[PDB]
Amino acid sequence: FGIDMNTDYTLEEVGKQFDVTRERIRQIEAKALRKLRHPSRSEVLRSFLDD
Amino acid sequence: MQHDLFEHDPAIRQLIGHIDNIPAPELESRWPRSVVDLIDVLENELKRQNVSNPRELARKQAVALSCFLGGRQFYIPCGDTILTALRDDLLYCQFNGRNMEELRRQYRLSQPQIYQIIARQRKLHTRRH
Amino acid sequence: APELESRWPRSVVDLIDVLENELKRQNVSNPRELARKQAVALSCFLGGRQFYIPCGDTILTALRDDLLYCQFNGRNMEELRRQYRLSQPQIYQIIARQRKLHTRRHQP
Amino acid sequence: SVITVGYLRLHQCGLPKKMALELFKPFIYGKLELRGLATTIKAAKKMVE
Amino acid sequence: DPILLRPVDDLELTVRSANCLKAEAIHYIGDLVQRTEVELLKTPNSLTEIKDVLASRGLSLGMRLENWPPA
Repeated sequence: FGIDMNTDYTLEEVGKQFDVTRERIRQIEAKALRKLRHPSRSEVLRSFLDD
Repeated sequence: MQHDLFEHDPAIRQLIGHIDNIPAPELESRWPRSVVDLIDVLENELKRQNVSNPRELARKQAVALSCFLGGRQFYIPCGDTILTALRDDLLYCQFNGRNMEELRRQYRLSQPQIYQIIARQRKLHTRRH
Repeated sequence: APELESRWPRSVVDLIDVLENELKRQNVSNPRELARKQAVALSCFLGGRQFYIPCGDTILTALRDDLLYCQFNGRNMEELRRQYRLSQPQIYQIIARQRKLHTRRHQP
Repeated sequence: SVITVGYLRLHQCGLPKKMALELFKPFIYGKLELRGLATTIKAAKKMVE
Repeated sequence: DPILLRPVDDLELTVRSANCLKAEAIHYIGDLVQRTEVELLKTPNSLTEIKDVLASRGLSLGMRLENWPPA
């Protein structure tokens, strides 16, 4: 997502760095997206949906 | 009349009505982690609806969810489809077989689409019993 | 047609009713609306991902197990074995486990 | 605002309560965040609204 | 007495005695301390491990208690 960097890196761009695996990195992404959606760390983040 | 899923198998139904005598934290300890992620998520919407006993009620949905789709391979879509599905279901129910034109104004969907919707939920409303 | 349904949202529909029959059985106000919003949370929670749902009564064991310990009265070890079709080893195991469980309850 | 008379002490002025929340509004935002009453500053804006 | 109100679960007793006592549906300590030794021996499987724990907990069978149970 390009946090704290001049640009974001696409799936190909991040593949050449760690692993050329597409589905693997995509499912680690989905892992993070659920882990953020749990109502144990999402309580504060839920207050920003109004904006 | 108690006409629904737990009617077919009261044994599962009575188990659902037996969780009240067991408090939550010990019972969730024996449960797989995944349903623990479900229950609090089901809890999260519940207090937003200001319904009583969020912990007690949320357990009841989780067990029933595991009851049916236990043994079944289940897929989930996401995005605009869900409220499309939600709109489809309301259209099917509002559809009394006499207000199709009313739905044609309520949902404003092409005639072949309405039949597809009507037909599709009909299949969904036949396999349960 | 089955492959067409493979990505079909039909599963979503199948669920509102799964929620209905317990909510209607538990007798809460307004089944349909409660269950649809109830589903939307799952959709956002679980969108586009592999999920193992505990299958084939595994949860129902825990509830079958709790009632059985309640009806275990010390000399009916045969009675609840017929009525659950379970066996001596199963009965003994569940008994000892729930006994420790309650002992943790009565004891601090 | 218009000026009216005061019982007041020499070092005090009567400030309307309706004006006070508007003038100090960032101060209430910060203090209310510090008390942990609202998760985010926008929530605090909702509360002061 | 702070023990008559506590259930049978506070004995840490043997599994044989635990199974034997609950066959008659005993829930509090007071009804154990109420019955004497000359009727509880009819239950199969017990006579060698109640007196020691009772003495360790400062209790003994055969004594009389009124207003029991106090609910």
